[PDB]
Amino acid sequence: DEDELKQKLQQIDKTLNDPAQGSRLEELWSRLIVLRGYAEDLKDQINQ
Amino acid sequence: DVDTYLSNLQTKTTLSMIADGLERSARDFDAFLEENVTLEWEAQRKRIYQHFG
Amino acid sequence: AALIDSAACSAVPWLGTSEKILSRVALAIAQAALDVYESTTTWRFRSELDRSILVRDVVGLMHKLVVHAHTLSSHLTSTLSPAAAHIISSFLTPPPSASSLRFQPLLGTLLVALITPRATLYPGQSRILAERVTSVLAFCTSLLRAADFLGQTHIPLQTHLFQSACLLARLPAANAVYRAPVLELLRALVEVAGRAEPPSLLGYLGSHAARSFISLVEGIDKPFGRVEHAVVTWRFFAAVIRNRQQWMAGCLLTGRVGEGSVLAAAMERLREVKSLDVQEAVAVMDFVVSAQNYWPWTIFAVRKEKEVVDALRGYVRGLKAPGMVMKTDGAAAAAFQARIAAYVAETFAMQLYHMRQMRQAEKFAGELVADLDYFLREGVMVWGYNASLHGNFARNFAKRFPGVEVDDFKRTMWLPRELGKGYYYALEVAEQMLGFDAGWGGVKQSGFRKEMETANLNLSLVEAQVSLFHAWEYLLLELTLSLLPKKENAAFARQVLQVVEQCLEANQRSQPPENIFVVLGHARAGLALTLLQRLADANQLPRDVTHLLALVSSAIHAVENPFGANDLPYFRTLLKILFVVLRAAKQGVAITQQVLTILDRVVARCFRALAALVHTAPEDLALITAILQACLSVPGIEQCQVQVLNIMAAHDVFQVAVALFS
Amino acid sequence: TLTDRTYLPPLEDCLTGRTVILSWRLVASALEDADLARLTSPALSTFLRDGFVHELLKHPARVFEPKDLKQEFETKTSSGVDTIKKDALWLADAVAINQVAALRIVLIEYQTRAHSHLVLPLSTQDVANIQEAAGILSLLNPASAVDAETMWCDFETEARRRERILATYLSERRSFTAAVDALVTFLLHSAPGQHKDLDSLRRALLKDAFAFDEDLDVPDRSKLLTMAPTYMNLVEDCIARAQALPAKLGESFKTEAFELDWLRTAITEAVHSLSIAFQALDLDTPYFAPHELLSEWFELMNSSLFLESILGFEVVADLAMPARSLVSAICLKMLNIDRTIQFLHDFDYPDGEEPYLLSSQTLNKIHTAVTNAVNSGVAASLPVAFAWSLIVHQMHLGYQERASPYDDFLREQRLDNDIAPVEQIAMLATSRGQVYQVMSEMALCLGTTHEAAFRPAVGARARLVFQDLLKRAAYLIPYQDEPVFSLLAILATGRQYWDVTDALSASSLNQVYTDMLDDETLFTQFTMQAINRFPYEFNPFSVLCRVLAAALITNKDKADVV
Amino acid sequence: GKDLAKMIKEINDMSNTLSKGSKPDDPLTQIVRVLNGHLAQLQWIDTNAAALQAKVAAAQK
Repeated sequence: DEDELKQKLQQIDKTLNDPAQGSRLEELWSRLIVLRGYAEDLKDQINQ
Repeated sequence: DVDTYLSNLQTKTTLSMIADGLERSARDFDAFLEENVTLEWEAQRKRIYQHFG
Repeated sequence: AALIDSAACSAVPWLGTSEKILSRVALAIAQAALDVYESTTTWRFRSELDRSILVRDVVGLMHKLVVHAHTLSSHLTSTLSPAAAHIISSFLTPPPSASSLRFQPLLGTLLVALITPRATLYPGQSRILAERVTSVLAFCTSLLRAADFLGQTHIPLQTHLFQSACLLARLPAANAVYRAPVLELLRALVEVAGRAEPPSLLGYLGSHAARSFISLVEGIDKPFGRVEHAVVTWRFFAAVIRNRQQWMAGCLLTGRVGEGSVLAAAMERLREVKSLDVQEAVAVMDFVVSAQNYWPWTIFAVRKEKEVVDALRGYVRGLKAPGMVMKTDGAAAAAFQARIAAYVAETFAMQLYHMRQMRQAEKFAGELVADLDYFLREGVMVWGYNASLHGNFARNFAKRFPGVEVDDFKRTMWLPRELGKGYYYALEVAEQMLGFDAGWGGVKQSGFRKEMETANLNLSLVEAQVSLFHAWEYLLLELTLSLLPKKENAAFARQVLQVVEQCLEANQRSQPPENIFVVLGHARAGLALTLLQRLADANQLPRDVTHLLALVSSAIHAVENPFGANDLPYFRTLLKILFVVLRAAKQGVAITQQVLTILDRVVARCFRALAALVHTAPEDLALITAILQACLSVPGIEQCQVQVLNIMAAHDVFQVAVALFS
Repeated sequence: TLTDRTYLPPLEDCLTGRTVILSWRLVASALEDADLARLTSPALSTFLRDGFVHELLKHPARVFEPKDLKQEFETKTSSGVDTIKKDALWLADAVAINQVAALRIVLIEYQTRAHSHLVLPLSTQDVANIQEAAGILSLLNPASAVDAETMWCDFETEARRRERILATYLSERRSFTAAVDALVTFLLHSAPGQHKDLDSLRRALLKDAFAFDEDLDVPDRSKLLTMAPTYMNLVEDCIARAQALPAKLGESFKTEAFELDWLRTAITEAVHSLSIAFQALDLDTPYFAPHELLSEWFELMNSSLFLESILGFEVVADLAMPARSLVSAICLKMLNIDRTIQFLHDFDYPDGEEPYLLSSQTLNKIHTAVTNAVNSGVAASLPVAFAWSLIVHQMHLGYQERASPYDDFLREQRLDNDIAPVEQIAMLATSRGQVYQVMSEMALCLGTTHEAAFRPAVGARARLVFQDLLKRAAYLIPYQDEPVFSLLAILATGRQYWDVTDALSASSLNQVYTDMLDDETLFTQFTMQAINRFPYEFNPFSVLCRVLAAALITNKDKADVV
Repeated sequence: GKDLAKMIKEINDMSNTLSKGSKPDDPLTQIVRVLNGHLAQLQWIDTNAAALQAKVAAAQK
């Protein structure tokens, strides 16, 4: 039954260890920081 | 201060938010013209009120 | 390759040829080169140097073919157009069965380069491998730019270019020479990933490998400190930050605030701009703006925590920045200084917007307004176009080259235009295209080369002036709201009035071309419109319309009267400008003779034109009505009513008014 | 007043990164590529213009001679420093280098950890991506590939860190040798028409280090001619380390890979020393070198078997072939067959320097060394042996006409009555054209084409000894196809058609070519005969015209010869 | 999960601070939050109820 275990493990491990899936988060973070800076600037501007 | 700034921040280019100043100006100009023409109608009526006596 | 290079010179020895013959030969050559490139992945050479030289040669040929097609958009690049087109269709959208046969050669080359051992001997093989790698990188960049152009939404080559960057991240470790080309390629891949979230690059690179690459590239050519590799790494950083990359951007900005991050060194370079090369300063400021607009919360925070070193240097740069720098020592540095000032103004405006959002922009704005001298000197005024020398050069080139025109050397927007001597005219190609006959070289470094360089420098200066225009427009727009209280009113009103006068004068003086730059019509009118709007809201005008309205009247007279033409925004903004001007005049005699021109020739003509066209219109008619209402309120009219009765009755406007009312 | 400030900046800069020390790798790269910007950079300019770096490059032995600099090491390491100091002390205890050099190497390795990590085998995900790209091309190693986690956890270990430190030490040694070699090359054979900044930097470096001023009618070559023994003595320590690894080094690190890396590094250092010596020698071509140095050099070569003991392995052939070629080149250079024959036939004193011809002990040493080399059965000694045989063949006749110091040699080893040994050696060398084939191979490895092992100028100046040997040997052995093909492979080197450019270079580089039209021996024997044997013997005349037209493009004085 | 949580927190911070940042102790963000809670709970109710409704169709054999 070990084969099935390592099969599942390999499947999920393969699903996790992907360039795109891992990259999406990193891209998202910066993609958030953009809005962070933009919002903070636009906020400071309309901070009256 | 920085905590709230990061909490209320949006992921978007900053040069686009400042641009909204143009839209806001285009939307304020209308009301400003309406105030011009109302203070003008007012002035006219006033001068007529000073013409009749 | 030599045949293609010779055909590239289509501006000329050639007895017995024709366009069709050269085109067919070039197409056959391209087909043969592509077949060789697809078949090289199966031969077995006695050594690797032979295959390396072959790959280098074919890649250089393909690169020279690709660049020559998009470098220009005139007929000069038509001889090799079927060939370049073929190579692009075969390297951008190949069939799914033979898609990997065209990509495996590049992968094998990258593998052989990333696992070649370092050796102090055999410099020939080393230089050959270096040139091969640089040619492959340039070819990848050219393919990426070609895909970005022509509107390609699905690029199947990007999937392979990601896994090639997976290797190019480690390739520089074997040779420092690859640091600039590799980065360039990456920049072009990122650009293609922008105008097309994209495939996560961290998934292909890896945490450890990505951190190592970042720690290797963060120092911009520290041991030597060159300008070329510096501008290259700053454009690379700006492109990586501008795109949706977020993990890499965070690791490059934070450094894992910033203590060893790129910004820690960018501040060290910004604090010495007074002596640093202006060429690199432009790229540093571009990187700063790219990190601010997308990641403001970090860059602005670090700059405020260290503003004592940046604000002082900015003020120093602003105070000692003359406006007319052409006359003094230096001709090409004018555009660089203008671009640096434009970027500095943009950064100041962005940080002021952020502070206003944080309600901490009062003191900073009050201290910065005293540094706008360079702006008052060389800001909204774009009259430094010097159309005289441009027209003279155009005539001299059309007289000596009847077939080839000056506009034929316009770039196709294939590569980001440099703010140098090649902004509009392609000098890198012209040097080898027009240097065959006497006249290009010239005695004492004269001729057409120097004039073309001066024209390109003037165009770059105009572009920098437009950038500074936009930056100062945003800055002043936000300052008008910031400086609402009753203080520093004198200098503020003086600056605003000077800006308005400069804009109105430039609107009359010689205009720039519409094919090179963007049409200025309606671009600089709303600026003065909102300025006068806010100044009227504050009611701090010196009622000096006696001279300010003359320029507006001249513009309205010499605008060709496009009341209902395509130039409707321009007409509307001019009408709003004259409305606010005559309203300011009303708040204030020698004014009636100067304002009766609009009541006699402007309002009546526009009203008649609108009534005739209406047989869009509603808003224009309402604006004209408001203009007339606000113009009839000037005190100088309550006595000249006699004089104006005849001009108002001559056009019989009441008849058409009652007709439209029916 | 020569400190190591610019050479070894404070540790605080190296750690914080405010100033990356200019390691020898970057200097070697900049000198090899001849980049204008890097060579004219402020950092490298100040580094090279310093007198400390000049004294160090003029005395490389002192850079690694065992000394006691404990005080300097403690003062530098005081005012992650604990690990750096520990690694520096461990390296100084293992290798005989000083503590300052060990600390500098450790700091350079610390600054270059990114490269050392990126040059490691890729992870499993990378291999998977490569396989997906591939759909020949099997240059991977998936059987040993591991994930990134286990690759990084093993990178931060102690054994791996020490191995990387030793590898970086060897790489920095090779980089220093290559950098000093390229610097001497650029300073002695500087090309014309270069940027003003390069010329100014060259003049400054010369006037500061060797007082070699071009505006002086007679520059001071003393400090430049004293660079031959400085490296001929260091070659001793190089071969000693090649034949025996450090004893204080731990046994766990002495693995097959480490032994191979050490051998390759020693071979590269020896080759660079030999090249620097050859350059310093050809700087003064007509005059002779001090016999006191050639004596010791020939004794060294006799003892070491022309480095055949360290090069005998089959895994260093790529580095042995060029090493043997450079050894033969420097031997023929210090031999000066041309000037030697001129002195033996003219009997006039050169006055530049005393030659070994006046010392019978040096002659005996050279003869016994050549005899041992020929008896050992080595090919590298073929051209040197042949040359020496020719010299003895001219000394015999010189004695027959006089039937003075050389007579002592001629009568010491029983070489007066019989001439059997040298004649048999020459016969064996000329049999099957083995000497000509090995000379052609050396020229290929010491040429200008992309197949050459050294820079174009290096090979251009190295072919001079072989050309002179063929010049003096041409009138002895008759005209024949083998010597002609040998000279063709030498002068042409087998380059391609697109290897011809109009790039103007120094006259020195063109010397090896113009000599064909300058000396009458190489003019009336090869060029005239090659022209006469046409189109019958087409290849010689054709290749000669090709090389002449490729080399005399800028030479307006000999542009219409072809 | 932890990093994702951090992200979400930061997004909330930026949105909340952007929409309002001169009175973080106010009753608006209060109503917003509580009202979001109610939305989520209502969604849960709806979905689960729908699931149970679906589960009954099985007994309709």
